[PDB]
Amino acid sequence: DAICIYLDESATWKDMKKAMEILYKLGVKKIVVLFKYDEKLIKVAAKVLHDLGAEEAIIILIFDIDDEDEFKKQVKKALELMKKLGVDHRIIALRMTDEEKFKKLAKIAAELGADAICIYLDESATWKDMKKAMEILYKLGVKKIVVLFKYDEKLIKVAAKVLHDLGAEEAIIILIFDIDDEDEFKKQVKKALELMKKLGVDHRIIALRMTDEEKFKKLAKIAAELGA
Repeated sequence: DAICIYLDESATWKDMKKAMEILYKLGVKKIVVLFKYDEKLIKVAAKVLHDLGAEEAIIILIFDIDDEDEFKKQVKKALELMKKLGVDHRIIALRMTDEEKFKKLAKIAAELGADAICIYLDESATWKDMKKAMEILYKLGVKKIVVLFKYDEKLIKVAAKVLHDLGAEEAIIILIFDIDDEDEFKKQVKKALELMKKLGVDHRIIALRMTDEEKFKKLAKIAAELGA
C-alpha cells in the first residue's frame, strides 16, 4: 500500500521535506504524514506535496488536548488552514483515555469537518480500549475509521476482527515500528504485512520514524520491497 512518515519530534521540517522526497523518488503515490498539530509543519507538508504533485497524499494531525473548547479551538484552526492549502485528505487523530472524553471529542472533530477520525493508542492502551474506541466511532457513524498503533500481533488480530464485525470496509490500520534494530525491523514489517493480508485488511500503512536521511532511506526501501 502506502508509507507514513512519523516526525520524531526531534525532527525538523527540513527532515520532513527530505523524507517526502525520498518516498517520491522510491515511487510512493500515497505519501502520508503524521505529526502533532503544528502550524509550520502543516504549511511545509502542503507545499512539498503540491511541488511533488501527489494530491493522493494525506496529513494526519495528532491532538492531545485536555480542554474541550481548546480542542475545538485548535481543531478548527487546523482544519481551516489545511482548507486554505488545498489539503484534500485531512485526518484528526485522537488518543483513547476516558470513554466519555473520547466520544465528545470525536463528535466535535466530526462536526467541524474532519474527513476521517484516527484512533491513536498509546502504550498505556489495551486491546479492550481499542475495541471500545472503534465501536464508539462506528456508532457515531463516522465514514472512515483509522487505527494507529505500535506494531503488535494481538492488536492487529483484534483490530481486524472488530472491523470485520462492524463491517467497516473503508477502515485503515497504520503500524509504527521501532527502527534502531534494522534486522528486527525487517522481520517485524515482513510479519505484519503477511498477517494483515491473511486477515483481509485491505488498507494498511507502514509508518516510519524520520530520523536521519540515510537511515530513513534504508527503512523505506526495506518496507517497499516487502510490499508496503
